[PDB]
Amino acid sequence: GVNEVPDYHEDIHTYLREMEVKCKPKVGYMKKQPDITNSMRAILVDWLVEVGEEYKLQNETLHLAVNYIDRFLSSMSVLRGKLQLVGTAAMLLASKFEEIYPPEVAEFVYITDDTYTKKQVLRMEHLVLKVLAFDLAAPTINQFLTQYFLHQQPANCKVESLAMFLGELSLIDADPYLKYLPSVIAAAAFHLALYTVTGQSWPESLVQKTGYTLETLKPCLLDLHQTYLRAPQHAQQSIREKYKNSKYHGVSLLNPPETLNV
Amino acid sequence: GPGSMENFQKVEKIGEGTYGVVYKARNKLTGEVVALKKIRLDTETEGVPSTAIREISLLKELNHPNIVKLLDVIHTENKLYLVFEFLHQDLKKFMDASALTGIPLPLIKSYLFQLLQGLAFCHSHRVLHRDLKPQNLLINTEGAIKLADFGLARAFGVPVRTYTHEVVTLWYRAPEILLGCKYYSTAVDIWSLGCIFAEMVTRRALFPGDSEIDQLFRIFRTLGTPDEVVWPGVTSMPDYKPSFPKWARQDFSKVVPPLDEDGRSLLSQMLHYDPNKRISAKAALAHPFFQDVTKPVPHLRL
Ligand SMILES: O=C(O)Cn1cc(Br)cn1
Ligand SMILES: O=C(O)Cn1cc(Br)cn1
Ligand SMILES: O=C(O)Cn1cc(Br)cn1
Repeated sequence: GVNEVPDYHEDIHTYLREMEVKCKPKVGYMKKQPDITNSMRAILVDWLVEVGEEYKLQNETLHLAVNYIDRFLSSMSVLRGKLQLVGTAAMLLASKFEEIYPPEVAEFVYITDDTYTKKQVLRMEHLVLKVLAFDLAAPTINQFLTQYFLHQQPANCKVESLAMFLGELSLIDADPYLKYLPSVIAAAAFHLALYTVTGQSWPESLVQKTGYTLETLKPCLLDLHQTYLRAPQHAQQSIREKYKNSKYHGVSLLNPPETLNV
Repeated sequence: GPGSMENFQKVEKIGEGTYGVVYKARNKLTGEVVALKKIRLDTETEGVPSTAIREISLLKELNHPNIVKLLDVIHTENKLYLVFEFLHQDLKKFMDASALTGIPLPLIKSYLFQLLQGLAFCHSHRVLHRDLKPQNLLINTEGAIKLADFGLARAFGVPVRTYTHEVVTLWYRAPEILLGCKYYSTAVDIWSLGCIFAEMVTRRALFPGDSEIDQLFRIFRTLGTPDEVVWPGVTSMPDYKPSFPKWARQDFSKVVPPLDEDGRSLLSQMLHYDPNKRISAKAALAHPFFQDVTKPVPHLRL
């Protein structure tokens, strides 16, 4: 009913599709970063996963923060010793946007272990706002996933949680995931989860809404299935830890398929 | 964005709030009259307030003739200036100063129709207002009315998640919020407009309560106390109590006697208990109540 906004879900879907293109980070940004690497960014995002878990933040807050960070690092060149400061301010901003009860600035100062002062966090907050021109209502993977979930017949909480898990893994690795739009990663995540859990595939009804097909989603799906397979080996493990929790139905303990039969 | 403080001349103070003061101002180069909302960030050792981050981030993307336009944001180290389209009056002051013998039925229809346009536009863009009351509806000299004050607005996901419970000025606050439901959606803004519609007819608030429990009671005494038949799930809601008095529903002819069949029909659909059956802004635009509205749609400005 009204909680799924029957009279507006299409308008919103269409609007998120337009916006995700406007809010897109530059795919090639990292090579043009003299002093930071995908590896450093993976470390950062993994830390933000932990921070999110520590203060019991929404997963939306996490996705928003990563969006702000990637857009920020698309125009602004950052020394390795300041990357965490950008990340911290991103999390603050996202928290203030998305959270009912955002953590205090002092808590954000505390999680950095006195690397940075309160003044530096607040000044960077200002800088980030300047750089994004206050454009903070960004489409995220989650905003697409939650819509796709409405097409499950019937709903499976293991499918939903597994999809969330996969989408979150995607945030860690700028290569390859900077090149896919949130709506595409969400589409891959959803299909992979559904296949993993129930054996079923990306439904016809979602083709009618997204225009996306297994064909169109195949590049991303191949990347995502690799990420799923190698996830126990990744240097970064915070997402896997988080998704062992009962809250997310222990989905990080499910076994990936060996094949997609695509 | 375009501006700086040097190009504005202050004319007078026009309001205040949490953030601080609002001034009527004049662009000295273009001639444009604006409202300048000042936010103080120096007194704020919590950084930029979330209320302002939401107001700005959401208003940037809501260009619509029935939504007050955010023209610019001037971001000093020390201060934050929101430059808004200027509108001379709000609906509360109009109804309190010029509408003492009443608001004529043509002008009500026009206003409600425009409000519904603006709201439908918000909902179409993943945005709940969560604070619709007469004070927050600005009218200009051309007869346009526009949604203002997005300080309490929020970008929503589909389906919605649990959001803030302290939302909506009590007189305008939907039963689902009063009953502590885990989820609320676009129907809460429709409720508010329902209340406002009634208010425009009578020049008095429909449910003027002094407490949350009083607000519920006043609602129930008007629309009848809800049960499982009228509103499935009601009696399981967190702050629903079996002890609630069971008042009978009264005919809408008695709720707002001056209203006609079409108006009463619309009002009842705006004030339906079950949020799932409450009319959407999008659907309401086509209600027969509006068959005779004549006003050229206002123009979206730059
Ligand atoms: O320690 C460093 O300067 C490198 N580094 C920063 C982050 Br955040 C992750 N790696
Ligand atoms: O884990 C911590 O408390 C310190 N840390 C910051 C980054 Br980025 C990665 N690790
Ligand atoms: O805010 C200031 O001190 C400068 N200023 C005010 C007006 Br109104 C226009 N410019």
